[PDB]
Amino acid sequence: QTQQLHAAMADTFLEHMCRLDIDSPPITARNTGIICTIGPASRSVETLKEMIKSGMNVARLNFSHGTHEYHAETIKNVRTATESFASDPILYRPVAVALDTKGPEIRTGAEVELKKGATLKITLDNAYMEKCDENILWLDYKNICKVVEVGSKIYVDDGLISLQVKQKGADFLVTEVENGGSLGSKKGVNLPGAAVDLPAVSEKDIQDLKFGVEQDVDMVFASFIRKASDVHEVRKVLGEKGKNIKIISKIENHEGVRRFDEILEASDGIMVARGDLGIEIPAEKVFLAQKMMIGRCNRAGKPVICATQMLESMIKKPRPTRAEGSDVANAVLDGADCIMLSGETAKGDYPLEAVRMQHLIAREAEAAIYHLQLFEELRRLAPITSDPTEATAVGAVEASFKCCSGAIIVLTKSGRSAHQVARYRPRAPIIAVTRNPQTARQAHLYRGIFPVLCKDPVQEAWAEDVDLRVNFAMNVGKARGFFKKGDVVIVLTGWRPGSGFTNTMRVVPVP
Amino acid sequence: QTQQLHAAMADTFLEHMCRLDIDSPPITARNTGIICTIGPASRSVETLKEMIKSGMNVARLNFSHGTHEYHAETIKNVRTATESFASDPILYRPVAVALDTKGPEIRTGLIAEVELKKGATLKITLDNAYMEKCDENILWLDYKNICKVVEVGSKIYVDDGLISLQVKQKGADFLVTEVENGGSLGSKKGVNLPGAAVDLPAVSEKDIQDLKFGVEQDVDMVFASFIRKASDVHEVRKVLGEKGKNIKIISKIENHEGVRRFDEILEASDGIMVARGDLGIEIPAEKVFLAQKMMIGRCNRAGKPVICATQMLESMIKKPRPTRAEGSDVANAVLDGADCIMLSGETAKGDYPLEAVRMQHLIAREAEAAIYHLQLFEELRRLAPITSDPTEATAVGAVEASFKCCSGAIIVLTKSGRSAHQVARYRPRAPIIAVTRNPQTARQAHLYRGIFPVLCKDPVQEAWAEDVDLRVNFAMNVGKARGFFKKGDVVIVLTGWRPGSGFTNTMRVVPVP
Amino acid sequence: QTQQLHAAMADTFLEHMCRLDIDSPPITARNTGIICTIGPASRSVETLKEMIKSGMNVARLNFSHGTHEYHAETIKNVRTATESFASDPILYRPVAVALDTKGPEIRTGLIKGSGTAEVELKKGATLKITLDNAYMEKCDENILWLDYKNICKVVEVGSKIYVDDGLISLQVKLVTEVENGGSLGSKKGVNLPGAAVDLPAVSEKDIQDLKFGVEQDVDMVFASFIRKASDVHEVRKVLGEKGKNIKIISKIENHEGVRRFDEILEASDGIMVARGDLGIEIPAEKVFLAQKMMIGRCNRAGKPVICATQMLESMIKKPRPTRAEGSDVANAVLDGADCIMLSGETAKGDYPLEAVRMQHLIAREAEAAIYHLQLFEELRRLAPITSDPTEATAVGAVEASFKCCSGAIIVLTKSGRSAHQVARYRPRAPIIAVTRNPQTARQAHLYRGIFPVLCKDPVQEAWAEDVDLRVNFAMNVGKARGFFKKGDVVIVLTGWRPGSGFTNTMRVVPVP
Ligand SMILES: O=P(O)(O)OC[C@H]1O[C@](O)(COP(=O)(O)O)[C@@H](O)[C@@H]1O
Ligand SMILES: O=P(O)(O)OC[C@H]1O[C@](O)(COP(=O)(O)O)[C@@H](O)[C@@H]1O
Ligand SMILES: O=P(O)(O)OC[C@H]1O[C@](O)(COP(=O)(O)O)[C@@H](O)[C@@H]1O
Ligand SMILES: Cn1cc(C(=O)c2cccc(Cl)c2Cl)cc1C(N)=O
Ligand SMILES: Cn1cc(C(=O)c2cccc(Cl)c2Cl)cc1C(N)=O
Ligand SMILES: Cn1cc(C(=O)c2cccc(Cl)c2Cl)cc1C(N)=O
Repeated sequence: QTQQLHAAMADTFLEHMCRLDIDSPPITARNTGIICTIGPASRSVETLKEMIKSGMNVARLNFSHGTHEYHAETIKNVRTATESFASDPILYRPVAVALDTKGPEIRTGAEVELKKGATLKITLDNAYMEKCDENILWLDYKNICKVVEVGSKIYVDDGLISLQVKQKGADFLVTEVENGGSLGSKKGVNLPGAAVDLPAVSEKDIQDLKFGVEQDVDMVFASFIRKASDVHEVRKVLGEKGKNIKIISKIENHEGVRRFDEILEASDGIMVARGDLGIEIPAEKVFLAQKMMIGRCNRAGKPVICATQMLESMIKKPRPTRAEGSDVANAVLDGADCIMLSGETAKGDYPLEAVRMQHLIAREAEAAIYHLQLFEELRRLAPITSDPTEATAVGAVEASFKCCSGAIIVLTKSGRSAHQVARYRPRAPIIAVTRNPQTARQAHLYRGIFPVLCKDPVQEAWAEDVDLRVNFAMNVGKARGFFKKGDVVIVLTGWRPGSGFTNTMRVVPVP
Repeated sequence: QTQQLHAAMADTFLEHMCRLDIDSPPITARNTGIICTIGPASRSVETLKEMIKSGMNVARLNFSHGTHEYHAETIKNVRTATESFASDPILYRPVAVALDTKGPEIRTGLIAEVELKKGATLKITLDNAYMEKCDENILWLDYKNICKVVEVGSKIYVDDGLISLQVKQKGADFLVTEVENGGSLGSKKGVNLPGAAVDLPAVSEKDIQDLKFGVEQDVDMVFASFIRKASDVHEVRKVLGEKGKNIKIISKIENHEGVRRFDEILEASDGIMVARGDLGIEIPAEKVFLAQKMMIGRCNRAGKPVICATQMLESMIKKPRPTRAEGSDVANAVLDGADCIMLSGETAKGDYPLEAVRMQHLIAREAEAAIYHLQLFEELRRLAPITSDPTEATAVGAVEASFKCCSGAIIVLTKSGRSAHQVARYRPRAPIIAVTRNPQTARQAHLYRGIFPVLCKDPVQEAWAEDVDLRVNFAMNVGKARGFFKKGDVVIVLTGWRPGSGFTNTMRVVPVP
Repeated sequence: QTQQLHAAMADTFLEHMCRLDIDSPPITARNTGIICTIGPASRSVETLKEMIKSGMNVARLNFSHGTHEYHAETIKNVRTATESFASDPILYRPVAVALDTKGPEIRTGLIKGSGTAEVELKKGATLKITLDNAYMEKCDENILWLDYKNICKVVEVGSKIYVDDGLISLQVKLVTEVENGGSLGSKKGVNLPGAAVDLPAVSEKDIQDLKFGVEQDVDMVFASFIRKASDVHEVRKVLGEKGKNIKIISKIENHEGVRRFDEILEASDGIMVARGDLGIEIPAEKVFLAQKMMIGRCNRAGKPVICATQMLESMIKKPRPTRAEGSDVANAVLDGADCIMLSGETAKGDYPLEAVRMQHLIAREAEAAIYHLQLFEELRRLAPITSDPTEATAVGAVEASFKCCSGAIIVLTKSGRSAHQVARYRPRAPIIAVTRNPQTARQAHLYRGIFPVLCKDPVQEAWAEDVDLRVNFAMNVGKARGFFKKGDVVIVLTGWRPGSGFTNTMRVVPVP
């Protein structure tokens, strides 16, 4: 059989694992979104066209480096490459734009070798900003000594250098060098366990967010989110003009993990930013934090992105390591809506191969999901409500499993009716048909959603305009190989025009 | 607080049982069909009007005794009482007519009675000179293949298992038997042969005659007696012909053979009666429950109606309240998954027939709310096959949707019954309001748990979309008047894409106006 | 293909039901207790010997009828028939004695002077219930007397008054309307379901009867109409020091008792679902809710539950039961009732040995039909994770007994306790409880699974010899009763030192 359907019939989680078959081929549809960071290796129109063809859904722009001119030129080239496929709306793929903020930073003020088990004093004394050595160190954070206790740890430069504070004061701390390594200039400082009172948006962040509103970006990946106030501050900065732009909170430290629930409720989605998280928490604990956040986002129905070092060896090599193949599969198996590439697409030698590998692994892992347990648990956990769209969404997903459907076709203006289908995790691809260009770009955040942008003019009778939109989605799935003529599909629509009225589920053969 | 909703939220079967609460009131919907047997206690037009008000759905006619003229007058009385409520279509309840066959039987001859002594020796003859010479030593019976179908050491029961026998010696013409249980041996008494593959025909010559008579009398269904194998149901269907092609055949499972060959019988039938009366005569009386829960579960799994039957409320023949065993039996049958429950002597000949119908209605309604729907609905789709039928996928989608929004009802437009029947096998908590213009469809829909059939008598509109909207709004009126929901509750609506039967593919989540 | 093991291997509850097989025979062991009420039909030592053989575990004495002399002579005859098998301790079956109390009953007077005279009542007639005590022996068709003096002080006009197991229904318009007629007899139960009857918990008759129970060495008390936890505490304090080891089973018989169930159960030693009175006090259609609630909560708490009343009611006059009756017995066992009961079927009926036998047969077929895979998983999950070694041993023993499909679980016990802890996890395997305490042996019949054996062998001086003597005694019992043969595998529960509270040892042994 195909698409692990023998494993799909299994009575237990263990027997499901036992029946996983490498000779069982998957369907064409790949459900997990792929976020690629664009930099020097993948910035040209020519490379970006191939990036789309290899399977990029979201172009991430990291505002830790680079000016507004560099980033606008990148955004222009993304759109140039995307709109070159716009002549055929049947085969057109919407490509999202994401702004990743720099965030609040703690920085040090040429290599000095710290001895393993020596005395290093931190200072706030401003004349030692060019005078950093093995005895004296300066930081740009001014409230360091209040948020750090006696015996608290201080990490410098990606956690390569670890200090531990022996005596606390007001203008100073005196530490002990626990992990050594060479100390340098302008290097990142992390504080594990602490509740850092640095602002939610920096002064750079505010200008960069406003630039996001100008450049019509679809989502904000917001760095170092510690609490619900922080999301609300990003939201306030985005204003009324940026109010449909999704805020994806990056969970990057202990405080963010501990306050996950208030952050999730305030945000439009989550990034497991494992890079900084693995600097701030113990590296053996990052998987616990990953599975927790993915689980709870699956429970809430909000997007979750797994990020950082997923195919890290692909920067230099054309094949990944076996850890890396396993990381991508297990993130998709956990339930991550999106998977991310950073230096793999931004600076490395094989960006096209890394996108391809993420596409190949995800499709293979989506087939291996135990939907029998998963649909049972998601139903049980989600409450009894009186929203008609929610009842329609769960009925559609139920119907799709009963007929082993080719797709669930959903008409949507804002995204939501399709978002509500996606949260019950069907096997069948969700074709979200929309006239709204931002909705089509934002749908890549949600597992299972295959967004199509309908460019056909509005028909004169409303029921006919709905049928035309359903037909357009019939034509897409036939041309992308999702289904053929006479395959049974699920069709979701509503009773009147406008958002909020999806109430109608139809089971139809493809004409 | 209501309809056992706290118990419904429980994570285990045990905690579900622990949370069952006597101060948690059920909804006014009662889902289980009540089949009342009509006889001398309930026959008049006046009494039958009260029977429908008390909650009768199916009037059962037992063709074991009584002339065709007598039975047709019963049927006419049923229909007169039923049609007295037709002036209010919103309040009108459809009433089915059922024909229960006599079946083939083995009878004794003529003695006037004698005395069978316990531990003594008796002799069976097929010799027709001893036909009217039955005594305490010699017994005649009317089934000539009896020596072929029993072996040595096997049991023979006489007079509803009052007298037990055991054959010690057998011949080609005759049997020699020791008396196991003593008792009064009378004339023309029933004979059961436990464990025997009896070769009595599917349809007897009296049964042939009565089956064509039901076609003439327009009966909705047939309760066919003593069904042992697939070819037996085919014979019933053959005898009914194309004139009776829409009449439902419910097989009565009455012996060991019918129980053992259950899967082929079920596949050939429209539904199954657990005919416990004769079943406990033929099989040991402590094994009836095993056969009850087997047949109910398989019928549930197949999606075909199952009737629980015989002595459900027995003491109510003489008494106005049932016993505690009787209360429990009706409850646990509904909990097992029986689509219909039956009354025999309680409504045929007993002193309190209205109280018996009212008691089955009160017990079923309570037991329907105590169903653990969470485990049941989970198990029902897990055992359901993946097929490409649009209606089947719509049905399960509708039931899923109904649990998610705790809907007042699932409103189904149906021509032949079938779309509403497909909903019914997934066991929703919500009542299934089946709207039909077909009168028989409305009558036969009482066979399936959950279904509340309404017969629309408003004429066909010219625009079919308006005719669909009229029938949906009619079903809204019914549930409002019967207390199923009120304005602004959310219900599930099932329609199809074109007129005609077989096209139910549209599920809508709709506010009550 | 035996014991419904095809059914046992099902992955769902529905498929377990589908696989239930009439040609799959059960084991010889019957786990559910049978309590028989002894009256005129079962009184004689002759009938009582055949009761024990047909499967009686507990003799119930109903003190709503009869004098203390009648009951003492009944008790003596129970003990004569029980001790007539004491000569071989391998084949001796311990028989418990239960006292069922009268309680706060309301009863009618005598029809025309006698207990056995009956009048006929018709639907729509009128009869006047009076309170003056001259009419206490000349009750007829017109005038009735009842002993509760505060009858007018609680009820209203339009309230329903039920006489003789709810069969005669009246309605106060006291001048009443006969809602439901039938046969009216002498000294019949009266119910007032609307009323808040302020009759005392333990009446003066109850005190004399409870005193008598202490003097006659009864094993348990079935206490009538328990409303609240302080009713249980009142019976406990009436029994005192002298009756401290007598178990208190609280009969739940009205609406208040159901409502305050959790506080009753924590105070009691066990529960009776007293369905007869319960079905008049609450709507009869709600009895099964109340039955399954109580059986479920008692299974969850590990305390005994008895299903009682009209389980085989037609067998008072018939040698076979109705289809409802066979279903009720099965479903009560399937629900999880530790004991089943017969009342008038064994007390006064024409076929009393056939009722005991029919309960034995149905229960044994139903015990095979238990979906053990779901049940044990649910009982484990709802068990607290505790620091008690005895609880860990018992649950390991049950788990081990499922894995080897065990012939028995052999448990040495002083007080009953270690064997009770096995019983609450519901194994398929019979629990052979070996004890030297004879009261423990009688009281163990309250718990599903437990086959109690009384060791009459003297104490060996080395303690490990004495332990192995009791283990091999139990081994001989199941060999003699056909529970297992030689080479079959049993579970043995013992402890690390003598005295109660130290069971920590689970052994998986071949039968020698
Ligand atoms: O997901 P959203 O934003 O509610 O959009 C769903 C809406 O789309 C429709 O199917 C089509 O509406 P339009 O004709 O306005 O596009 C509505 O009937 C339904 O309410
Ligand atoms: O249950 P059945 O017999 O398939 O009938 C269901 C049919 O009822 C309808 O909803 C209405 O059909 P009619 O207008 O022919 O009565 C159809 O669209 C659907 O196919
Ligand atoms: O169930 P109880 O009363 O705790 O009895 C179990 C006790 O019985 C024994 O198995 C045997 O002890 P005795 O030798 O004192 O009878 C103990 O090891 C164990 O503590
Ligand atoms: C093969 N596989 C399948 C799964 C799931 O489908 C699954 C994933 C998340 C939640 C829930 Cl509830 C489920 Cl069931 C996991 C694995 C794995 N990690 O090995
Ligand atoms: C309270 N109760 C609830 C049920 C069921 O819902 C049920 C019935 C049949 C199959 C399946 Cl799978 C289920 Cl879950 C049974 C009882 C009972 N017999 O006591
Ligand atoms: C056949 N049957 C099996 C059972 C049980 O085993 C069972 C009983 C009580 C609790 C739990 Cl949790 C379970 Cl699983 C019930 C029936 C029935 N009532 O029909």
